[PDB]
Amino acid sequence: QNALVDLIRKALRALQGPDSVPPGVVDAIYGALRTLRCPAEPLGVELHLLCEELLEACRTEGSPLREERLLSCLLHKASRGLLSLYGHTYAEKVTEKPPRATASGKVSPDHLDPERAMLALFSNPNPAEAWKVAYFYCLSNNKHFLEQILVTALTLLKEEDFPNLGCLLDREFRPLSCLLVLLGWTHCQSLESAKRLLQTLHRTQGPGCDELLRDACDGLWAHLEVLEWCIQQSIPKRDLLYHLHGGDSHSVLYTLHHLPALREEDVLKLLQKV
Amino acid sequence: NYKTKEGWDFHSQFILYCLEHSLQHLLYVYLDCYKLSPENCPFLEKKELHEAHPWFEFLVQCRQVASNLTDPKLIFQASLANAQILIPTNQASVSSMLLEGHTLLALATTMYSPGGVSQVVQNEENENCLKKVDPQLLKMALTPYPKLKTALFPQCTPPSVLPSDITIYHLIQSLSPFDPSRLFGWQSANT
Repeated sequence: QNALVDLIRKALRALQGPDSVPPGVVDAIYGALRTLRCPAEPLGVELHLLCEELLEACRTEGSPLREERLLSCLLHKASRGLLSLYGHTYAEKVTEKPPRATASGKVSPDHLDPERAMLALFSNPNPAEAWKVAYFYCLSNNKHFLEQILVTALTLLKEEDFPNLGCLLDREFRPLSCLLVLLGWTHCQSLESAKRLLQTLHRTQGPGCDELLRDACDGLWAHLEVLEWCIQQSIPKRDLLYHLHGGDSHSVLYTLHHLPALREEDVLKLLQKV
Repeated sequence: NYKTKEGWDFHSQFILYCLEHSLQHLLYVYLDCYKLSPENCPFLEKKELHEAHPWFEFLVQCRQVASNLTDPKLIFQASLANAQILIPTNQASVSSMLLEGHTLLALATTMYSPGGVSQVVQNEENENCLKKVDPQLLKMALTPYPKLKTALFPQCTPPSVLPSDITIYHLIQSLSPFDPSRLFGWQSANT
């Protein structure tokens, strides 16, 4: 069975290029492979190797092999477990060519983080392919979509990356962009970045988001306008961000005192806004 | 021109044996060969088998939501199936990770699901069992979520004033020698 497996393995591995397949890669390679009981249970690297071969082969075309016709004519006693091994190593091959950026060929996936592949899957135009990738990753890589997605979302939220969040959440996560922004907000230091995060995520999290979240984005923009009014009326970025991150306890009066002949009109307008 | 007395088919048995082979994407290829759908096959929705073969329920929800994942309904069904497959709880959902502390997956599942986040913020009477969670386990287990906790649920404080982090002497001290601490000790507001 191992030698007939290898006969198929030759016929295929040789078909793996552009050479014309002679007679047998269309009937004799198939017969030799059918003679292979490379079975289930703990086996050598050959079983999973040929399993991935047929599967990642089903990820190809042009010559006469795949996991597809393989499954067609390869249902036997010593094969369903090898099929499961093919599932594991096939999740491996599809992650191997991970979400294919044919348009974006400049990005090198030699040492790339999972964020790029995950975002490409989310914003992919193939919910069938996207769902297949997610299910395979869960089954044979132990990764729920939600947990990894939310961890990466908090990670991106701490840094306030507006437009990319608006783009990737537009795949499915428009509802929770404002919530992610709120979770990461206490980890922010620049007013422009905060406004950008609210606009391209929290405002991008529009009607699909919770009313409280978009309301918080609006109140935050209003407070930012009031603070700009005060800053025009009047800078320690340390004290500013200390008040901002601590605004929950830091009273507005606390922050302002922390900041006679000045513009009582400007502060009066800032207060009358409230 | 084939049939039985019992009622199975070599294709009925074919899908059943693919389950006996525990196939999801290969079973999905076979389903496309039959061009399968969210509920077009009444015999593929065995809740006992769906959870028990959590992979099979994941594949069925995959067909349903690859047909339509944008909808909160079909997408919510797919997310619940994914939680059942991943979280091994007999009742595995957003709540399973929530009570355990993993409120991240909880919010991710609750963004577009029955009841809703603001509804949970207000109303907890939604008879849908998937719209509830163990309260204290998740709550104390939501420790790394101060900002999230503040944003999600308004604080049900009484009519008494909340913390006022500026004092009369204090805010006055912004005028340098005009810090009212040097006198007026009988007034606490000038703290």
